Amino acid sequence: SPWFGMDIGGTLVKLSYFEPIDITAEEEQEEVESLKSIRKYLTSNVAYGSTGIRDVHLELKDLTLFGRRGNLHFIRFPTQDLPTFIQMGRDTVLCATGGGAYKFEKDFRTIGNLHLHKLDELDCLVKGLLYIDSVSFNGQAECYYFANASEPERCQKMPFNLDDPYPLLVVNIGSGVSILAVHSKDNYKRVTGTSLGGGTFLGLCSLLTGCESFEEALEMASKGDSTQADKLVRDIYGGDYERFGLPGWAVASSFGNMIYKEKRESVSKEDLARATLVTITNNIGSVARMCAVNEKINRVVFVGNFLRVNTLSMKLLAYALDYWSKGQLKALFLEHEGYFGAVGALLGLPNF
Amino acid sequence: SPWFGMDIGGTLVKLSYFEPIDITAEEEQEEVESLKSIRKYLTSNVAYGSTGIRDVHLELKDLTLFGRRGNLHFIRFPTQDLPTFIQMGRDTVLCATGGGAYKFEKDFRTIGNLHLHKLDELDCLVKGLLYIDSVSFNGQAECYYFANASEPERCQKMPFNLDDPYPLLVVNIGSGVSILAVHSKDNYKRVTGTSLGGGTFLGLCSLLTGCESFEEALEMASKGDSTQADKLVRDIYGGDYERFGLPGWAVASSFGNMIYKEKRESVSKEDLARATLVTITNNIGSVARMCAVNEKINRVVFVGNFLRVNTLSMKLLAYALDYWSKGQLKALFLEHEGYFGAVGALLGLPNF
Ligand SMILES: Nc1ncnc2c1ncn2[C@@H]1O[C@H](COP(=O)(O)OP(=O)(O)NP(=O)(O)O)[C@@H](O)[C@H]1O
Ligand SMILES: Nc1ncnc2c1ncn2[C@@H]1O[C@H](COP(=O)(O)OP(=O)(O)NP(=O)(O)O)[C@@H](O)[C@H]1O
Ligand SMILES: O=C(Cc1ccc(C2CC2)cc1)N1CCN(c2ccc(Cl)nn2)CC1
Ligand SMILES: O=C(Cc1ccc(C2CC2)cc1)N1CCN(c2ccc(Cl)nn2)CC1
Ligand SMILES: [Mg+2]
Ligand SMILES: [Mg+2]
Repeated sequence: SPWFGMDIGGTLVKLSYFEPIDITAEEEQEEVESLKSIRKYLTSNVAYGSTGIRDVHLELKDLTLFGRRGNLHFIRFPTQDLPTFIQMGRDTVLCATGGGAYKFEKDFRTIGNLHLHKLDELDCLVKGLLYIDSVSFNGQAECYYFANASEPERCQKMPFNLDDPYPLLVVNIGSGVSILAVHSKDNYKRVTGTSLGGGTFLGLCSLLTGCESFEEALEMASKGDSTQADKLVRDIYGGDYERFGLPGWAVASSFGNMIYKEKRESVSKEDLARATLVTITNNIGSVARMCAVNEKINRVVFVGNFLRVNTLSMKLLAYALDYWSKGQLKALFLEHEGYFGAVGALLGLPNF
Repeated sequence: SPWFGMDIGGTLVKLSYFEPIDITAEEEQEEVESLKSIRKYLTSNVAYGSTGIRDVHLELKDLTLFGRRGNLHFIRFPTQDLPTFIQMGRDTVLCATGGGAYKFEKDFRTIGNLHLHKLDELDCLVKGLLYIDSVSFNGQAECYYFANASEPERCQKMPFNLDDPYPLLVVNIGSGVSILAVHSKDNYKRVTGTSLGGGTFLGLCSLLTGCESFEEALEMASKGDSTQADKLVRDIYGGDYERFGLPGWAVASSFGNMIYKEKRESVSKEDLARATLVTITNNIGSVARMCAVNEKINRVVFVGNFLRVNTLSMKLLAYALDYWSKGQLKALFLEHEGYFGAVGALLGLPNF
């Protein structure tokens, strides 16, 4: 049986697959052809069907897992296409997490003799995150931050050490947002969540601009000016609000300039995509900051796929967390950010 | 000189006017005709021009202020129309607060010999709130809550006593949101704010539905079903998320169902207005709850004009605060909610 871990989210399915590379001569003979076919299918293709993608750059090579050497692969596809995944599977012990492990439990059992083991979405996140950081990203740091995020001429990606990783505030930006406080390897809690997450960005963007993909939404946002839609402190005060240390450039009301018909008529779709991204990102950062202060944690790590190929939101989070916390909180990021649940599910395999 | 207090916000101008009713015989003779004309204009009309409105139901009658008996009147108009207000004024000591006291300072001084005194937007809010509650709403309570907000068959407006009003968390929902912690009559701080406020509701609603007024937006929202646009916990899990006590009906991703083209094509403008209102209101409630927990305050009062003629958002806030705090926080509301800054400005008059 192949070694998979699967995180079925509200939007994306994430799959971690361990490919053994220490296959001896006798082991190759005893391989059933269907097992050889899936290993060849998975390792010889980087696109699967029309919507599956292997993130080749994330591969962990020559990892020792469960006493065997192999490569750890990272694969994703839309949850909407899980039926075709299951159908392909019908013509193994599956550790699965995420809400879809429950929602589609009966669907997975249409695969004969398949054993589905459901694991909690946030236990898997914690164990997966701690594992990937512990084994490193092929010798490089898994964790990074943006040094000197206040000054754009100096702001640059730099590695960050998590060898004593506690305590830690984990902000999981998926369809929505879950916020976790991790005090030890076995002591963590979901502090709260917010429903203004990646699905809000993509859903509002699609309604406002007609964009057809996450990447197109980000491409529109990179070209826009959010201040065409947003009402700033200086639009209300004429400048800074000195008394409470609010700079004139801070957003006082997101989309607040859209109450005027003449401004709605001159705003571009790119401006609206950027205002949607800025609105969602700032709100996540603000909620993360309040939770950090309440939990007495100064290390805030952001994960989930809202931030994949999304440097605008990462830099916005880095700069805002540092600015609004007066330098007391650090925004941290991880290279394998969308995949920790799928990895943690895979790690549950010896328990079955 | 007439006794005004004025709060010039990003969206609305709020004006409090004290009409003396103990005008003696000699005092009437010494009245300059222009002063008589403005008192008659203000008291004989409830609509001023095309956009000014006197909120007659809020009037405080037979109030003793600055040693005189009179009626306190509450008037509002869009900040966009302040030029016509100033122009009417050109063809007095003005205590003014809000951002527009700074932004339009030079405009007010086009009125000959007028003395403009700027006062801080949040000092005025605190002093105005404490004053109105102290004098009562013509003998009725100024403060109210929704009793038994968990059960709709029982949920009803009930008076609430603020005679020892400290400590208090004040949530000012205007264009944006300011959150204040009030520890004493002279000890208060702005804890934080959020830019997802009333202007976001109105701006997004206008973009999404084409509505032309705040009231039309609320009317559309009353007819919609936000779950057509929002992705719920049960859409992701198939039911409750038991492990972390998340009910199936909770919103996991606001507008998160709008990532699917077929759902964007079947959603109604009413559904989108309701999803906008629900999204903004829940986020305000969530931010208010985190601040309350951090400040160790269990009384949360919501003010600002986002909640005027907006019972949907008030009940949503009442129910959500009680549910998510497991009954530890009470949502409180005030009858004069949009006007406390304007009242507090008026109260600054003896200092000049
Ligand atoms: N190719 C993509 N397709 C869709 N969304 C994408 C894509 N790439 C990035 N995203 C973003 O990533 C978000 C989903 O992130 P993800 O961490 O996979 O959440 P999820 O697990 O599917 N949902 P959840 O059930 O709340 O945990 C989307 O809302 C988008 O903002
Ligand atoms: N007639 C109205 N016109 C416009 N907005 C209205 C109206 N009635 C209610 N509102 C709502 O009330 C909000 C403005 O509330 P208000 O408390 O007056 O803020 P403000 O003081 O003008 N802005 P701010 O500078 O942030 O304090 C708007 O964003 C709407 O959501
Ligand atoms: O966590 C969430 C939302 C959510 C996010 C992600 C997921 C992922 C796991 C699938 C689920 C749910 N919420 C709890 C707190 N909320 C409020 C609302 C009002 C008040 Cl006053 N307070 N809190 C908002 C809802
Ligand atoms: O108060 C505000 C917004 C605001 C609201 C109302 C007004 C009224 C007075 C005119 C002004 C400003 N903000 C401070 C905290 N913000 C963040 C952002 C990111 C992070 Cl990480 N943290 N905090 C958001 C902005
Ligand atoms: Mg997820
Ligand atoms: Mg205001």
